[PDB]
Amino acid sequence: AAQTNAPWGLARISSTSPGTSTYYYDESAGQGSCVYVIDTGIEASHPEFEGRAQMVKTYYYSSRDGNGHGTHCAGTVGSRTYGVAKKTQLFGVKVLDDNGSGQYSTIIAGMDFVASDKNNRNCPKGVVASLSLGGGYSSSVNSAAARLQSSGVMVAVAAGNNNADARNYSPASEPSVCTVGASDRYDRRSSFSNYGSVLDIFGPGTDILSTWIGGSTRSISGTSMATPHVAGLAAYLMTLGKTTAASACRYIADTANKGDLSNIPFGTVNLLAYNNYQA
Repeated sequence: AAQTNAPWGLARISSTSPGTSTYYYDESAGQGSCVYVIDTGIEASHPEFEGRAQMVKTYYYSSRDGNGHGTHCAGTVGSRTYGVAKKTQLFGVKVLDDNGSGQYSTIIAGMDFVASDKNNRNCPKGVVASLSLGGGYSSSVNSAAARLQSSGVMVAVAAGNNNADARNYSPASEPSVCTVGASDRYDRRSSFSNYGSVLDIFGPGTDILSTWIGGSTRSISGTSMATPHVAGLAAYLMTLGKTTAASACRYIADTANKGDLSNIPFGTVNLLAYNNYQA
């Protein structure tokens, strides 16, 4: 399948070169997979989600996304126009308040929630979790992410936006999950992207158009935007049967575009997520 005039990041993940604008992908499109977006919520009523999104858990007075961040990330995973995996099922877990903030204890509870809640959902092709959040190093936060991964969920986490080594941030620094840095449309490391040996992969993160609250759209930047590209890619590849939740991060690294990014610090992987789709 071909989506013309796609957001640059979608085009990038199906291309061996920057500078194109059509997204190519197998029409299975992540059908039969599920992606949890652990964030500020999801505006599931947005036309872009087509009834495939739903809130399953909140730790606050509403499950509604009063911020936009979670809706934007969910859109990059799986919206019809802005999403990588256009037929996946999206499940929202609201661990962040409408200012985008959340306590680590709540975030940990949300991760353990997903590890159990997947047993209440129909995801025959597999389960992914997208975590566009983080703070300073916490062994307890890292352990929660490790448990979620161990339970059979492909965990993708943002590297962080400090232009610093991600070893000092959580859950970015957990070795067993997939830690995602950000790139721009010219294949440069995004100016704010964290780096370091703990990164597994880069995805598009600068000037990413996606869904927003109020049935709208906007373009914003962050490792929060790169992470759902990778989460959606994992769901798409799992639906194709090419990989599993336990092996998807390694598979994405195996099949990535290699050596094409600029300003990658010595010792950080130079790997850009790529779907390897041959139309």
